[PDB]
Amino acid sequence: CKEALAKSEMNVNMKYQLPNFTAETPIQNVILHEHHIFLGATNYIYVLNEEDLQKVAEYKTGPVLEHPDCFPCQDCSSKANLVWKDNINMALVVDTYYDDQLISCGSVNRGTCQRHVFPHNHTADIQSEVHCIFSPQIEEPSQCPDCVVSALGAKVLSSVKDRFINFFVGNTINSSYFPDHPLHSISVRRLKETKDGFMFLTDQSYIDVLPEFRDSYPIKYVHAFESNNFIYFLTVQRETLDAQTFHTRIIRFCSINSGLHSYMEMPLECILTEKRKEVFNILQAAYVSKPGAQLARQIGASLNDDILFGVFAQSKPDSAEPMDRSAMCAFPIKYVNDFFNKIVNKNNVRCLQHFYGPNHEHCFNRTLLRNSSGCEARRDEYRTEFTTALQRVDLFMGQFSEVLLTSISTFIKGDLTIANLGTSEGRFMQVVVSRSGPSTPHVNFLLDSHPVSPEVIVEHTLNQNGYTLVITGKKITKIPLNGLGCRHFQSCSQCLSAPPFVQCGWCHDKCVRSEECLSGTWTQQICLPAIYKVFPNSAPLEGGTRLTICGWDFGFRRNNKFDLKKTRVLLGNESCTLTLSESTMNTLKCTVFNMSIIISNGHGTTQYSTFSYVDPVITSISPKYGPMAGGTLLTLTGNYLNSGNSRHISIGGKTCTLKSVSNSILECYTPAQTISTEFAVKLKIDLANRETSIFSYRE
Amino acid sequence: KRRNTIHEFKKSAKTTLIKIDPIKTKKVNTADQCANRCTRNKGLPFTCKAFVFDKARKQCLWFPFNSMSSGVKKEFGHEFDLYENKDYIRNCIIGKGRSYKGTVSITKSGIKCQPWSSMIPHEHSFLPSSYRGKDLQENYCRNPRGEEGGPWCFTSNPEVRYEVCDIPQCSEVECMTCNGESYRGLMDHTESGKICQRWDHQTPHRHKFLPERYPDKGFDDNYCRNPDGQPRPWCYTLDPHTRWEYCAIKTCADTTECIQGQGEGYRGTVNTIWNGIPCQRWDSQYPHEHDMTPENFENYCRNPDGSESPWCFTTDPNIRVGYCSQIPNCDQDCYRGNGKNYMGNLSQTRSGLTCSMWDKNMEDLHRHIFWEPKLNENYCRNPDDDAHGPWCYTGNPLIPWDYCPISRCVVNGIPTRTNIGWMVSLRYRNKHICGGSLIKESWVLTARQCFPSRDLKDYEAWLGIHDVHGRGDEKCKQVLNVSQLVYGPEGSDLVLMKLARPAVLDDFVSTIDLPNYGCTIPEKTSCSVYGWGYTGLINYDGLLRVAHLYIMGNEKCSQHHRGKVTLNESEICAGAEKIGSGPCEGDYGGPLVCEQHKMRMVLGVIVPGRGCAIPNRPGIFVRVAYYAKWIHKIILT
Repeated sequence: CKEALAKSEMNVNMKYQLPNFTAETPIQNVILHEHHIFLGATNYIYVLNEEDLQKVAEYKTGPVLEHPDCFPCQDCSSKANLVWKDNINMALVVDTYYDDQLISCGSVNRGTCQRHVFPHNHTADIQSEVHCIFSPQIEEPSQCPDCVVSALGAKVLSSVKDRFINFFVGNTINSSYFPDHPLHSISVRRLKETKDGFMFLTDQSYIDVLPEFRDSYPIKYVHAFESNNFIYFLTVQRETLDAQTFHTRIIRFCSINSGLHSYMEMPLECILTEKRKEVFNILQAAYVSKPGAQLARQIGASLNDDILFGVFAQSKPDSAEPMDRSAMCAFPIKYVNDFFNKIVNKNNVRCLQHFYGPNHEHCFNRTLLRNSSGCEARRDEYRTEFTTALQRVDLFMGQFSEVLLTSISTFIKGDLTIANLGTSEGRFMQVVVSRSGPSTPHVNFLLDSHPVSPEVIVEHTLNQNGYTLVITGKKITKIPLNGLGCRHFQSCSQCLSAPPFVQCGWCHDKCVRSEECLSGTWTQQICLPAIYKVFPNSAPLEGGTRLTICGWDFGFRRNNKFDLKKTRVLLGNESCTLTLSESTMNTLKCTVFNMSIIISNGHGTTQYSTFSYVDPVITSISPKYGPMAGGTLLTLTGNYLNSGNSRHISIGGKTCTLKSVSNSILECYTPAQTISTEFAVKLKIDLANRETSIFSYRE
Repeated sequence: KRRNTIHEFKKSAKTTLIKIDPIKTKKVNTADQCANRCTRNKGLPFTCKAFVFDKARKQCLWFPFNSMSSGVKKEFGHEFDLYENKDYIRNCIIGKGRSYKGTVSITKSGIKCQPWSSMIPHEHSFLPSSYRGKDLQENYCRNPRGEEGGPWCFTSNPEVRYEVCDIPQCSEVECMTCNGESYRGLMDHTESGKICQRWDHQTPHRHKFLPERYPDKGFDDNYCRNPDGQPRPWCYTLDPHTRWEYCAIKTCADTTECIQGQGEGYRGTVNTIWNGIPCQRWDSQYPHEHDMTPENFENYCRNPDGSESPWCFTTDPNIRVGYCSQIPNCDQDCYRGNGKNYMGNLSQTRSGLTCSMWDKNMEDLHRHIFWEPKLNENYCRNPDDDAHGPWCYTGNPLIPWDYCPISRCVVNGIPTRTNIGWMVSLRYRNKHICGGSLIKESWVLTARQCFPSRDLKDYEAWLGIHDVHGRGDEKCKQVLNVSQLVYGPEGSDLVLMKLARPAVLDDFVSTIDLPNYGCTIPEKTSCSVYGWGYTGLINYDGLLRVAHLYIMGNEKCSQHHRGKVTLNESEICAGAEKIGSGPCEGDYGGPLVCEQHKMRMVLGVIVPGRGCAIPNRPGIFVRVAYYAKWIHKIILT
């Protein structure tokens, strides 16, 4: 039996009270700074304590009244007419290069942002200072400089380059709203020292789709980061202007204050390939971090070589949504940089579809000096679109291929690395990552109905004090990365599979920390076999029948595998038969006066005192007379008739249809025979041949 | 019914045809429907040998002639696309060759074919009127009935009536290589005689390969390709029921340790994975059968499918694929500011140019400078022990030498009473942006952060003005184009401009002397800065505005920054007199000038950073003396 022992695996649901805070409105972004965590949520902003998990203060960008004549920060309080919209923060950043500043951004106010200051004595007040970054472009009102945040999609990266604050923003915008307000899909806003506006340094400082396709070609930006003086963007789009399919891409460009000079895009796919193929199209979340040492060997990198981890989900047929099927895939920065620079040949390179246009003179007769130029800024830049994609394999080998992962974060501990997966339902988990094999989730509990937001914050001071901040629906939670407990482990195998940093050990009854054994028998090296049930408990020393053994921890404890060859089963001196095909670490099969059974796995042994030496016997039948057609119930009696699995009761080679079998009474109906005389009945318990009282036919 | 036959046509991109001595256009949405019309019998009264469509035109036009027809002009028209009938191009036999249009009119016996219009010497020549659209030409032999024998014609020879023309099959010319992907030929027929559907189409198979998405692999109309690395090319079947079929082609006739690429072309006798588990041979399917076979292309770690790493099936049955990741793939100074200490194996410059011929380099260096009486030709090593790092001479006539990139360890403005010619107003887009300092008759310096553009035909220099655009003195203002700009050393963030023509000196305009290279500044030394830029006033009349500045050391700046900045010898700190006043936007590249005793001289350059003049907070400027020797070296040009 397998389901009867469902107590084997870790109890997937057990409730914990974590440091948590509830929001009145959905939360969009999160920022940590100086033991203060800032939460931009629907129309609101909050400040939260790092340890206390208490709202220090809050401020409202509440329900927004809009007037067509009204400008984003011009006074409009006296307006008695109008829309009643709601601002939500897609772009939130803390900057410290100039001063301790928060740049927040609302969705409705023409995508205009606001600036807030902190006093030194009190580094948490935000209502003290409010500052619109709203510079009237009297020079060229054709382009709105401070109109930055697109209401449809926004991804913002702030950085400090050449002693200026630079904002690389990728904005998804529909063609409908373009004439209302001119925006650019990808732009670089550089901060004025006066902190009152931005300047577009040149025309080539921005790149955006040609107007005709601004309805088609949906480009949604999902991540951005910086490495090796490059700004990378992970974003989804169609395969081509015609495909209507979807696939994600990496975008790199050189961060010169002027604008994007060397603009490259390359398509990324992650595939589950087996011997003698599932491709994940849509990226769900991403996170770049330093790798684990074992992972450093497994991927060929150093402890400082930065690796990007992406959650990829297969797209719906000609649609951007997934089928709730997700995987995690790793990409070293060195390999992707080299693929961009050297590996791809010349003729595969193409011109940008949405920017250049197929019927235009550049990619007619323009080429690249790929091998002889890298990040070089030339005024007649050539925007490139590689057609050769980069493929990688899921390191989990599809351990989550049936479920969707909504978010992901990573951290490391000694030689190993642990990923903080977030499930579409909101089932946060932590799992050790390794190419060795699938990893059991040492924590799997369900948090909330709402999905886990892609906004996730990690922190680990001193490699001792660690915790992650996770948003979900209207609640944020601080989950320490030091584990929660060892009690939930319900098998020695599961208990020992736990990472060393959580002190898990079987205390002869259940897994627990070392100090918590009253009995002092804490163990972390051996798995004593445990018997759940035996089917059945009676067999002769020669009688042989199918024997099912339900239990746990039968297999030899190896690092990942659990072998059955390193196990013996004995009926005292006699050894019970081993059927390794039907015998597992969980279940076993044998086919052989109360007696005990000793099962010795690769580490320990256990005795089961229920087996008995009996033999079925027969006393009488009823009745003795029956017609030619048969069909007569034989109230067969005896003892040990319920030992062993099966009984064959037949007369003249034709089965007496068995209706009921018990230890004391047996019943069968005779079939229609061919002669009418005095015959006996034959019983089989698969080895114990037994004859009974003769039964006479009539006609 | 309603059928499709463009799958039998060819296709060309961005082309159109014009016959000088000739054909009708109709508005049709689908060019495929037009091609079907052209094939469909009686559809066009003429013999539609080709078709042309333009999506922009949405116009459909058939040509009764091929591209091979004499007197036609090909025009490279992006919007127009050509669809040619491959039968005239086939020049071979498929099956019975029912629709054969070959321009062959000879028999195996070499007697000329009897014309199909003249019924002598044999009278079975009513077929030109019997069968419409079958394209039996004046004399060329066809298969009007699609008879199994092939193209047969009547002989003008009397004794023999008709004989089948010997015309080759199509498999004769199309050979095959083991890889298959390299092959790109003319077969468009599957192994069972089916025809490959249009790779541009999406019906009746909604496959994955998109020819524009995946170019470079011959994803043409219907010609067989090997995209998935099969031993043979295959194509999706025109039949909706048959998913895809292979293409029958006869075969053609007539290693290291380091890793190149991802191991595709690489072969290696090593077959041990990082786990150390070896791998079995390709013949031995043990433990679990592997699809790949040697006939498709030992027990080594190869890459038949061209994955990221070569993979060989581990002897362990549980692991299907193991990757030998231990393979190696074929793929700077500190505290030594003098390049003589390190032998830099670098033939490149910071700008990316290669070096020059070191013989003439040594000759010119010795002639120019005789500092001291070795190194290798064309390398990062330098003889002069330059503090800014190793460098190398360059062959560029404009610049003969460049550094080799190896890592080694006004707010509250008071207007000026008079005008000073040391300032240069950076004019781009016909307006001031930044301030520059005049060193020579043809040399200015400013900050690197004042150049949105890397070109020069847009910038402009305006000199000798007391106002923003010289609103006062139009009599003496001067305009000069920029001839060259040069970026400073690593982290210097300074640029040197030589103008299109040196400006003759005058009382107003002034060139400025340079600091002593080893000089140091005393604390609190008052100096002056000049600017046209932002001042915070309600109205900037554009007049030159002056401010006074005072030196402070690393400390008071650092506590004023509260540890924000860790200062360096490349930097000079100086702040105001506890009042709110300092450089801001529009003043970048402005000069800080000071005197030893009487002769005033530039010590600093206004650089953007850390806000505009926060009261009681000193500003940071470059050390001009940190580069004075380098400027003296570059002045040789």
